[PDB]
Amino acid sequence: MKELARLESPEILDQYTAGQNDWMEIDQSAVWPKLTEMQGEFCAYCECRLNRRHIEHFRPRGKFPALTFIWSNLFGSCGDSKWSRCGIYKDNGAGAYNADDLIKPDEENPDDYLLFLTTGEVVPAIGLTGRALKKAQETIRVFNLNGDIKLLGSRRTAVQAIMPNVEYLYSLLEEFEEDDWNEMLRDELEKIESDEFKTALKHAWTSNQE
Amino acid sequence: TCRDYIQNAFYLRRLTLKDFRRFSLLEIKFEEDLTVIIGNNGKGKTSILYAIAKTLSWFVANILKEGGSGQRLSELTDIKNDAENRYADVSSTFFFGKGLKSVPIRLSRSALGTAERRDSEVKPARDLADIWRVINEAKTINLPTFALYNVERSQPFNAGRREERFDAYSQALGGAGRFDHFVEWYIYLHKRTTESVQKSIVEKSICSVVPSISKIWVEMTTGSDLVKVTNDGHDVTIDQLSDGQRVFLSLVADLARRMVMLNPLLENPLEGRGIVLIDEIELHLHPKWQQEVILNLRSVFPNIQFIITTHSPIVLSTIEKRCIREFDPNDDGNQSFLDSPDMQTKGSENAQILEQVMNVHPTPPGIAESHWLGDFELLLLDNSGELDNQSQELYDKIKTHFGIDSAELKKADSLIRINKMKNKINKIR
Amino acid sequence: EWFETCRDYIQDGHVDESGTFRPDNAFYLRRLTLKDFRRFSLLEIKFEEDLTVIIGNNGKGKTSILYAIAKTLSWFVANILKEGGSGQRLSELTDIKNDAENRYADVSSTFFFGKGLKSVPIRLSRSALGTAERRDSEVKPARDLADIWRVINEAKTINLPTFALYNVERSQPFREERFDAYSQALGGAGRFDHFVEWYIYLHKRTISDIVTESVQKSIVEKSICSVVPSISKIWVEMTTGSDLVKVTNDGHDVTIDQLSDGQRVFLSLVADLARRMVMLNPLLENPLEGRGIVLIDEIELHLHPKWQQEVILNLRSVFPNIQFIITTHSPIVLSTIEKRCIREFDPNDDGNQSFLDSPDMQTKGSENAQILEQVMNVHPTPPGIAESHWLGDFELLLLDNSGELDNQSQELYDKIKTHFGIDSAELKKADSLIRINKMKNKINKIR
Ligand SMILES: Nc1ncnc2c1ncn2[C@@H]1O[C@H](COP(=O)(O)OP(=O)(O)OP(=O)(O)O)[C@@H](O)[C@H]1O
Repeated sequence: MKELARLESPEILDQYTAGQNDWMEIDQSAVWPKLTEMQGEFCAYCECRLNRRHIEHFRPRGKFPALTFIWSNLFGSCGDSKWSRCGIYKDNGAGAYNADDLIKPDEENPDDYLLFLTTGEVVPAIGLTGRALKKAQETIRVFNLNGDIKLLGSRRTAVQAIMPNVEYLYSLLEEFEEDDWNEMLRDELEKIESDEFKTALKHAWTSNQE
Repeated sequence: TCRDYIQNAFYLRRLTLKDFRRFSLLEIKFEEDLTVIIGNNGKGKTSILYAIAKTLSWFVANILKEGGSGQRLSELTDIKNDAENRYADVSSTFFFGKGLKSVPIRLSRSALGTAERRDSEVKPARDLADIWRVINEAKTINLPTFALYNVERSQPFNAGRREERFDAYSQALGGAGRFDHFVEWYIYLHKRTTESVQKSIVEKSICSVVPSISKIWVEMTTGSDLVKVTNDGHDVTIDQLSDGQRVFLSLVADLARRMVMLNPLLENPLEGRGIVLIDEIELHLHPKWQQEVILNLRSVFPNIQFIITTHSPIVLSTIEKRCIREFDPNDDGNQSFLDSPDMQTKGSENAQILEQVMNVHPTPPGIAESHWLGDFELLLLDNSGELDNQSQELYDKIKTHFGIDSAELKKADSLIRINKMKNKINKIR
Repeated sequence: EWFETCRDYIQDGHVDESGTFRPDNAFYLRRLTLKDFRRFSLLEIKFEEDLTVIIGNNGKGKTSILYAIAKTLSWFVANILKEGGSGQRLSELTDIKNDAENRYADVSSTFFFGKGLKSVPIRLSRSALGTAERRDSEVKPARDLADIWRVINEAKTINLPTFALYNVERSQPFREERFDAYSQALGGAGRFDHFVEWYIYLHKRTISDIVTESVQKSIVEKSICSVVPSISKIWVEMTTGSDLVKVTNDGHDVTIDQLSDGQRVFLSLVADLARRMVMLNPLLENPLEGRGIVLIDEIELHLHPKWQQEVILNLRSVFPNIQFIITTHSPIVLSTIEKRCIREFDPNDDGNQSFLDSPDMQTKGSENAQILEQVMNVHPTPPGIAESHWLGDFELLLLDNSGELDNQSQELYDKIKTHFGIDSAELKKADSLIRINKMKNKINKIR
């Protein structure tokens, strides 16, 4: 998952509207270039490399018509559907999710609502209450960020692979002036952008900025 | 008296075996809750459970019939072939409440042609069993539920001899349970419908302990009464269930039926006392079921002792290290004790338990690729923690074989990064 | 003319893989479709020329698949045993999926036999009891294949395919004709007591030291030595007054009664297969390089993990040309099998699947916990053991006080110390957590 800056909208979208046409009728290649421009060759939220190009609508097409064809909601995802986490699980395995409850990663920062433990789990951010706290669990349940044993085993296996990295970096703190150490941490957080589960490795090498 | 202080634990404490089936002298302590024996595939552990079953058979014989002479040892098999003693003793101590904290027993057998008739000393166990029988006859009292379950329970699948109390002890020991008797008894209960609550208890028992099964009933079709379950949402008969599913259902249902007849006065007849031996609790089970067998067993039978053998790390990962009893790989040098594992097992990694408790590496050594990652480590440390042609080739091999997200590749990347930072800081320092 | 063409078509001759003969015209099950077949409402499966392992969680039909494959191989077995012979049929009371409007079951397997005849689309079907219309079985091509085999064999000795089904019951407690190798082939095979009886018999037959019985015994003994952890096997009669079997289990020289029960079951299976394959491959330098289809339900039954981690290291190396269809519960055996040779079910499946696909994650050479975490969806730690969660809660406590120790976190650390021990890896983790969070707090304080 990474921030994206959307750019010039494809004209083909202006040619297709809900009721007049369906998503299937659109030429995917007519929209693929623009996508490649904003997210490069990396998946938007669920963060594969795009060896398997996949176009997704963040909001489901079924419940949310009209906005299906609009440029804003077209992103990348884990891969071509032709599983139990990331995108698919919301409509199949989840229950009666109420839309706005869930956290949408393109206006609100996920860190303000949930953090990543070194055990590979994800829990609501400390100090959350009320509806702010409600958004935290419900993003875990609907996206099944924990219940999917494949996800828990990959997030955990990723952080645990670099936990000694956090040990050696931090233990050298006193031996080097602050300006030099912060540079080491800067390179450390630079590479996790190009690795799976960046937020999981972000909260293991620093905090969520509570 | 409160039914003679019976209605106080009731369990086994110790088992000594002297010149009995390769056991020159072996004393085993047993936990009131759950003991698990490991190390052998079930040769010496079968001997241990067989000796415990022989001991329990006397309790059964005397609770059933007055003066009943339970199973005796055999002059032909249950005596170490090479023993200057020329007799075999199977001694065992029991603990039954605050009063009678030590009920001893010995089953002795001497070869033919020995001067003294080395004789079993079963008087105190017989006395306790006679107390059970007499106080039960005077007033109904819940009684122990002894059972045995060996690898023979993996077997394909009369109102007088199935519905009358004390039928719970029939073939209770000796191995495979009487699941056919349970089937007939359950059909009879369904025909009758106290029987209602018994039916409900058995239903909840095998619905909760068995993951796949979610319901059980019988269709009373005219001319053929069938027992049906809901396996994975499919309404099937018992003949349709898989080997592991039906084998475990038979084990749990036989046990539950025995406890329901033996414990009529409990609010939950599954919480009655007993000593259940189970060879290879993991039989026909998959890792996911292994990781919950003992939790479910202990949940549905709150107050009962389990002596169960096993060879699965997932099973041990759910049991405290105190409960485990390790046979040494060099048992040929007969040992007098079974020490618990040094490492804690409950709540631990299955991989760690497998590596240390059982001496089984996390990755097989027969596969060359299995060693690759480890080799890489050494190679990195050979070239001053820096890449060379060999380590680069090994990294490429790991990346190609295991994949790009491969845990092995991630750990290789971490190793190279750590070593490069080592060298960089060494230069800086 | 025609007969010689057929004989050359069956007696395939090609040996260039380091002396390992391979058939130019290989018989093997290429596909298998199940329709209303006891849970499976519709299910396709593909197979490999060498090995295919089906995994599941006790309710995902794995012995059903082997049962169906055996009930379709029974027709080949029957029609190689006398013309017009009948094969095994589907049950009309159990083997049809109970939830079906069709009320009939179909097993449309298909076999590839050589470059010329690339398809043998046989099909075995049965309708439910009470259905007026009755489904037939498209067995004719199976009859044609078995008939050509039998006829060419009668006119000239022919290496026949070796079909075997080693199901679970091969562990439950329970002569010179070639076709005796087909006896109980698809059920009741691989019993240990049968094996010891047969091979004391074979040792007695060649005791004088003057298909030869000696060749058969030597070949099966080599199979035992090469695909089992034990390294030697003999019969000791001419000592002790009885006939006992002796092995070299772990470098010892013991009796087979001292062997682990799982090792005994695997030994019986291996010996049975070797005997059958040396009976059905008379014209062959190494009879173990013969063709056929062998099914093994729960190949790791009663085997200690240390034995599971070596079972399949030698199945293919000693039986190159036979299609193995195995099912298993253990990941430890999977740590020796490629993902190419694995098919898995999906937990939370009502049975209306469409195909079983290989694991995306390479299982060969991988950690048993990782290939148990992803392939089989089993956590390295029991979710029911509260202790396993302790470390996780520890993190929360630290983060609840700006990553610094306090009363509650210290109490939980004491609990971890008391339970897991001082050399516990969980304790090393907890110490790392404490240090990291403490000096993270210290960075936050100084900036
Ligand atoms: N006629 C049927 N109708 C509906 N469902 C059925 C029918 N027959 C079997 N099933 C289902 O098949 C399941 C058993 O299939 P199977 O025994 O092959 O599972 P398995 O564990 O993989 O096999 P095994 O452990 O013996 O190797 C039953 O639990 C049941 O859910």
